[PDB]
Amino acid sequence: PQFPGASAEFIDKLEFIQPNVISGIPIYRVMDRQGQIINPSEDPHLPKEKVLKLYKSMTLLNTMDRILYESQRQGRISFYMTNYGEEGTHVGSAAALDNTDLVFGQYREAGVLMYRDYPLELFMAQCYGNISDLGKGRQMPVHYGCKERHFVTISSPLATQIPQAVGAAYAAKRANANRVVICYFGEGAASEGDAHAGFNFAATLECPIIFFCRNNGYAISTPTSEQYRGDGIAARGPGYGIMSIRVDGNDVFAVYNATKEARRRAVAENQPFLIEAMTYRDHPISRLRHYLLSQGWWDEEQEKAWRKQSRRKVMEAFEQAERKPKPNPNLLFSDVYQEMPAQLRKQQESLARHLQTYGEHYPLDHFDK
Amino acid sequence: PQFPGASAEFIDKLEFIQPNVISGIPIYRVMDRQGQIINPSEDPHLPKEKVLKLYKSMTLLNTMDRILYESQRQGRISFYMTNYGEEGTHVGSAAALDNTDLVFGQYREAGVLMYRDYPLELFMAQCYGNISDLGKGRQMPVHYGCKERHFVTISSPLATQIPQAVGAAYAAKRANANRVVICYFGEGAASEGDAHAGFNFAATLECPIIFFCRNNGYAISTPTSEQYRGDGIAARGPGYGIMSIRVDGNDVFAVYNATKEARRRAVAENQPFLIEAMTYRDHPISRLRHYLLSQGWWDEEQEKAWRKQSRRKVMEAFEQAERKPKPNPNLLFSDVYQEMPAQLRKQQESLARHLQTYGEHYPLDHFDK
Amino acid sequence: EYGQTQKMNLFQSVTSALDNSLAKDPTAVIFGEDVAFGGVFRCTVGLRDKYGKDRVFNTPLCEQGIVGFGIGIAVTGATAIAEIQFADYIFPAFDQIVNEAAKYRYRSGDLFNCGSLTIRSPWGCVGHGALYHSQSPEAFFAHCPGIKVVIPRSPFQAKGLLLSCIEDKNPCIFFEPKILYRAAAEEVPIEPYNIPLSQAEVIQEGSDVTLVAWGTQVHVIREVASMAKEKLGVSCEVIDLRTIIPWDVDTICKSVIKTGRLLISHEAPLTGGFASEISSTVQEECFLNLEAPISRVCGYDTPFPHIFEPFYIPDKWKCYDALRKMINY
Amino acid sequence: EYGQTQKMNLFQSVTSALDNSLAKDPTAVIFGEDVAFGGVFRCTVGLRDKYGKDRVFNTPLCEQGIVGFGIGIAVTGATAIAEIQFADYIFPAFDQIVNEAAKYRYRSGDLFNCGSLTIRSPWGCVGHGALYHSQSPEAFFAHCPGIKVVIPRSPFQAKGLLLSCIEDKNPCIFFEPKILYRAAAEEVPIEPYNIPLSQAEVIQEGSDVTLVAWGTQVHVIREVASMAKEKLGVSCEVIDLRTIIPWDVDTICKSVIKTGRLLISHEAPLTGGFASEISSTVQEECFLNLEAPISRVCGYDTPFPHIFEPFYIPDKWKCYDALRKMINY
Ligand SMILES: Cc1ncc(C[n+]2csc(CCOP(=O)(O)OP(=O)(O)O)c2C)c(N)n1
Ligand SMILES: Cc1ncc(C[n+]2csc(CCOP(=O)(O)OP(=O)(O)O)c2C)c(N)n1
Ligand SMILES: [Cl-]
Ligand SMILES: [Cl-]
Ligand SMILES: [K+]
Ligand SMILES: [K+]
Ligand SMILES: [K+]
Ligand SMILES: [K+]
Ligand SMILES: [Mn+2]
Ligand SMILES: [Mn+2]
Repeated sequence: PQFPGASAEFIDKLEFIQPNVISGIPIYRVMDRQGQIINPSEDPHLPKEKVLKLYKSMTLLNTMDRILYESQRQGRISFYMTNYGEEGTHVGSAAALDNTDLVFGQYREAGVLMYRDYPLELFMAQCYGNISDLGKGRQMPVHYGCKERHFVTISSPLATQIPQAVGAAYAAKRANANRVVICYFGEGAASEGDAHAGFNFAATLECPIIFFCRNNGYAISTPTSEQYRGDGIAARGPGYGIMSIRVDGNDVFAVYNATKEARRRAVAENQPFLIEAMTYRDHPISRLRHYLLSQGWWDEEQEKAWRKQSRRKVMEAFEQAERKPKPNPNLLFSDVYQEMPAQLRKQQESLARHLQTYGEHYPLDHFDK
Repeated sequence: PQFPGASAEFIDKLEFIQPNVISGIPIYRVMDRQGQIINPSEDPHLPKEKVLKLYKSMTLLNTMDRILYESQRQGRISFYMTNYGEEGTHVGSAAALDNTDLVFGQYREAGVLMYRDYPLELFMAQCYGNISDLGKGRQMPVHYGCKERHFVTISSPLATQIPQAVGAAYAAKRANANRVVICYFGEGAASEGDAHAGFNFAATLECPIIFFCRNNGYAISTPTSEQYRGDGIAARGPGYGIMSIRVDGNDVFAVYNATKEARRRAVAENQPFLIEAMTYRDHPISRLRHYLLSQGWWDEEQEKAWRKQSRRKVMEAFEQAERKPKPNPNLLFSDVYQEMPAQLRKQQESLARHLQTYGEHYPLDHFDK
Repeated sequence: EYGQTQKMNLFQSVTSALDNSLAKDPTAVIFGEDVAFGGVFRCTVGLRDKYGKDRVFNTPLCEQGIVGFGIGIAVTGATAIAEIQFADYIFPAFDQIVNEAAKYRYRSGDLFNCGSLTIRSPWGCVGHGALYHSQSPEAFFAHCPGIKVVIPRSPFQAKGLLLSCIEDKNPCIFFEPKILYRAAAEEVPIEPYNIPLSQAEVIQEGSDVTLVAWGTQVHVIREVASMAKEKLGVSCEVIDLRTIIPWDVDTICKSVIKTGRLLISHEAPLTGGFASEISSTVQEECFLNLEAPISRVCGYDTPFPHIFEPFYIPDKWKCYDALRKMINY
Repeated sequence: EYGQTQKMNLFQSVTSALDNSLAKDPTAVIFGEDVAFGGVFRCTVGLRDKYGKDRVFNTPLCEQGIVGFGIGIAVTGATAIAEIQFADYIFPAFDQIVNEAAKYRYRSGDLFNCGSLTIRSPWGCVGHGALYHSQSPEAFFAHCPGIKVVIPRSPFQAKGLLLSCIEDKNPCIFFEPKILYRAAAEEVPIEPYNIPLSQAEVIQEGSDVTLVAWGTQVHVIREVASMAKEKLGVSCEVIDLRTIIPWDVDTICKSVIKTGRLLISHEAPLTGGFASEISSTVQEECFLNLEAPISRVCGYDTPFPHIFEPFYIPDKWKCYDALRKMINY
């Protein structure tokens, strides 16, 4: 054949290509449910200090989740999304990145910030919309962002960050300084048109990007049987020319290994990689705790002491976040554009005049002045 | 593994899945470039009358293309898109459909209408926007549609018809009357978000639809190397759980066989099929002419006579289309909604008043009154 | 008036409209994200069990797909009732709504249409929805000939307007004010009834000023009327616009000819908001009757904030203050 | 004034702006459908050869992708100049423009932004473009705080406004009137220069009536002014708005305070068109000066037709007739 669109032989018999969904792309695992290394050649032999950091980051996230989830049930904060089941995918992948690699994500990625030492005060400040929030209290809770830790502010519309992350990776390639971009999304979000845009652009424009899909079998009430009919998200990658792998998201070491290798090759080759990590909507924290015990790197006393210390640190941040004022109401008008248009300043002045007269009817009490 | 998102074994070694692009999905062919059947078990043994209809439909389309392309060069019509290289994909696939199967397409699908006996007068009427146009002269040329022949009016935005065709197929499934939908698009249009929407919805909602992608290696100036990096469009189908095949679009019999089988199985099974037909931006008409000659079903005299007859029929329709008036200018206001809102009628009355006073400045001359 | 009623909140009234539709129209189907288990705001509870999984079903998470798919169902003549989970997430479908659905009938010379499509979607602020749970996108759609945009103010209004949208032979967007879903109930007829599209409702007659709004904001202006009567002795005519396009120009102009003053209010931002269309039209038709400039009391020209919501919304005090100034002009 | 000039048509002026940008800003890249060979309207001819395939390159055929990708480039601080091949095909990107680009800076508290994004796209009618080659989508974007929307009337204006958009620290949509691409040339400085955003231009002073338009429609109103002077002895002040948002309220209001009459014209449909925003604002600020109702002479509320275009557009006779009536009010 001489067709520019594809490289292929002729065939003289009619045969449809059948998807292999029953025995799909296999699930990479490094340690079993008892925390035992299955294949010694795959063990990353991470040092004790690093592995303890993985463990303490996951558990501290879980401690914070418990407390803020209760806070939401009481109406103290307006909204919350937990990280349960996703602690391993996020802490294991973050540990495989360079500190300056740029992260795009959505609602399940707080562990990446936790691994990057994002202060508990600032997670709290965003959920309370208080004066310490660098986001100025403008977005709903858990819409985190940090310029200093290269974690692009989350937005609620699903999958919009996917083609954006590809553009930032293209820009990085041109800047030539050995940086990758990672982009997280769920298997529901992968149904969006913007996923097809980002996967294809990353391949044709040769971008150093890791796409990290978390597949937990559900998008709200929708099981994956109603979400797609191919072999999950990993089987889509090769159709776009993207190197792809599936991993056990309850295994921090399998997540770490795949992310480390994808990062190495993405940067060297300027080509995208897709990791689909399977999780549940057999927990990553339990599995890693079993591993620590086998190495002699943890025990019940240390576990007790860290449970106590971590609860104390979260409660200290929590109480302080609740007692801080909210930002000045003037801040509802800045940053719409970089400058403030004169007509927008006129609207700001109109609010200031309004509050002078009718202020008793507004909660001016816990807003900064 | 126990993950709801995929059915797969564990693997204990890190291995990325590599796309096979160098030896892609093979290209199904029934007859060679000399019109010879390659594998007798694949020959559809279509009767003489039907095969002559395929040939005469392709050539009549080509005759019309030549004339209307010249008409466009002269500014007699405002725009034209030819069917060169696409005559076989369209006439071969149309012949494999039932007459009532619903067709969605875009700019290369006039052969489907030609095979369905769409009058030359009506192709012309649409390109001239004259009084005979059932589209009332409102769309640019080659934006054909026919309710009587189940060919949904074309629209200029690429790929929008793809998820629509899936919705019409779902509705057909519920109506239970053994009908398929076919949806045509180019390999450029397949990059749109709406392609990812339609392929996925058709699989998860189990719709009796044939997706027919024409891959000619280019979308305007863009070669496929800049369009995608996987193994064309056919390799995408299995990722969505869609049965997929690639065919030689210069071979009407390979197109026909694949379309016939996809239709049979789509209707029986309520499942989508994807056909990617490879074409050039070794011609379908030449190849079929060679076949006719081998059967003793055509010769030079018949070829000459049909060239003459077909030119005469196209020129008769052409001259009549040019001499018809355009529709009444009032028709610019109807069908915006089914009824005309009173405010819209007010705008119609304002135009009528305007033309009463300033009519000398408008081409009222070749518009119906 | 309409047979037996029962108390229903706005989500229950939407379920009642949908139930009535599926019962009387065998073609009708309902689909979108998470509709099968009853929806994230409970609007489809019980409908799958009652009518079947082929008629009430979940789609993949893809708004451009949801609208495209709905248009295709409607092209065959079947009634297609699509859900978009929040109006904030309608934008991925903007091309399918504006370039396709709105233009389908016109561009085909009426050979094809998608008149049997309705797109329903939660709308408007909710106290803490911030940028993407709060939006009021009706002015974006108002500039698109060929669609209708309809917004109810209460459970009774919602069921009659939604049944009208489902039955109307044109693609309709029906925006459900989400802050009302579990607000107060009212009596709603159990059997089907219709409220006409493109028809405003004068809910209180008045002589000094006309107030226009839609959705939850109707209740704000109703309270503003009460404040103006008590504090200023000013008589307000309160109008619910109900249909954004095609809108009821005549009812609004008749009111303003009588009162000589108009205040329009909406949650959506001022600039390019639908108040600008009403104001410009009323000025054109009622110029010589205008005692004062037409006032627009709208959201600010910012995205919709989280912590600042109480300061952002065009509340009763903002409306009242503007009204006081207009009365004094 | 601005150094050496040469005659340029509007497409050539766009190439000049782009060339100047790439020469002085090493971060800048240009991308979209078919831009590498020079573009379907020749606006990028020669730029790939001059600046490199990594800087002027084709994307896949996916508008939502083009805008998303551009936003990501801009998040890193690099200048991203995206093309959308016709403004009619901007709608697939509406969610990325409205929910993402416009809100990027606000929602992050200025931790991130995409200020270095410009989206350029051919715009406006062209004689035979029908529904999908003709559209003027500016009113859809006008209702979105956080983007700027800019439309030039000529080659000189296009290069200075486009350079301003590329350099402005906010995401900009620049609409190029395609019917002007190969229309008359004028002298255009070869070196970079800027024309300010959010600034209207009074191109002819007048005393009796203010006329406002943008794009090709500026030329229509310029001719209307000439017709009104000759046929009616009426003196028209002709204003090119240039930036749709944020718009220059002050220049328009100053003019209307002087003249007491305003006629606004645009190709886009009347209902929800940007004339409604200008009219409502001017009415609010210039109420006591208004001698006559503000007139809007716009496209009809239909999709944009093929064969009927001569009857659809708000041409000089439609504008003149409206003006005659307003002068006589
Ligand atoms: C465009 C858009 N549509 C719908 C939603 C509503 N929504 C918020 S989360 C969610 C499910 C997402 O599922 P998935 O991507 O699988 O992530 P998971 O919640 O399982 O981690 C939905 C539909 C949204 N935020 N954006
Ligand atoms: C949404 C949208 N974007 C861009 C265009 C402009 N356009 C008209 S045809 C075309 C190329 C289409 O290529 P392909 O789908 O491969 O079909 P082919 O022309 O090769 O048959 C483009 C970009 C369009 N019509 N719609
Ligand atoms: Cl959400
Ligand atoms: Cl086109
Ligand atoms: K997002
Ligand atoms: K189309
Ligand atoms: K309807
Ligand atoms: K900019
Ligand atoms: Mn999920
Ligand atoms: Mn092509």
